[PDB]
Amino acid sequence: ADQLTEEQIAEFKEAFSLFDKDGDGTITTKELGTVMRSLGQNPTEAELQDMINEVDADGNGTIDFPEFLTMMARKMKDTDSEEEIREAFRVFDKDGNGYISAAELRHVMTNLGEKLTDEEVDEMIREADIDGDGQVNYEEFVQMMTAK
Amino acid sequence: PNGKKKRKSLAKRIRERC
Ligand SMILES: *[C@@H]1CC(=O)N(CCC(=O)OC/C=C(\C)CC/C=C(\C)CCCC(C)C)C1=O
Ligand SMILES: [Ca+2]
Ligand SMILES: [Ca+2]
Ligand SMILES: [Ca+2]
Ligand SMILES: [Ca+2]
Repeated sequence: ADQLTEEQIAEFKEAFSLFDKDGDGTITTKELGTVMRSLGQNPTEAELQDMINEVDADGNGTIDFPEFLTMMARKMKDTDSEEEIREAFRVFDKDGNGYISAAELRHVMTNLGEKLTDEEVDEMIREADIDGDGQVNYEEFVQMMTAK
Repeated sequence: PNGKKKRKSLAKRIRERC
């Protein structure tokens, strides 16, 4: 994971310095939870464990630089917020019926600046429309972009 | 992905990412 550029390398160091408060050179869930609690997040020990065992390739219970760097640079997981995706759902749902149709996503894509025709939007709905109603609900809209 | 006359993006809204 060390094959990054010096700049990016410096960033995670500063972060590693946060996660290694005892100064042993490794991260545990206790140090992790401390950082989380400091910047404004509070996952439980099990959730802490989850990400710990993800990056911990030695399976030794502590996160080393390369493992941390994997979590930090690669993020380890493929998703992002996920739970706020249902908040963003209402944003795409401009008509406000609890479903997102092509026309709705069409407005939203235009809001990004990158234009597309209605057909490209319909294409997206065709693939994400699991119940085949011509609209996408939470899970359809979610898995349209960020899968579970 | 290669797209000339099709959407170059779509997912960039909710997974805009950091
Ligand atoms: C904003 C967006 C981004 O990616 N970065 C760079 C990385 C960074 O330092 O962001 C702040 C880090 C946070 C909030 C923690 C993110 C990691 C987790 C929630 C997983 C924790 C697992 C560990 C520590 C093993 C920005 O600056
Ligand atoms: Ca430590
Ligand atoms: Ca380790
Ligand atoms: Ca709607
Ligand atoms: Ca549907």
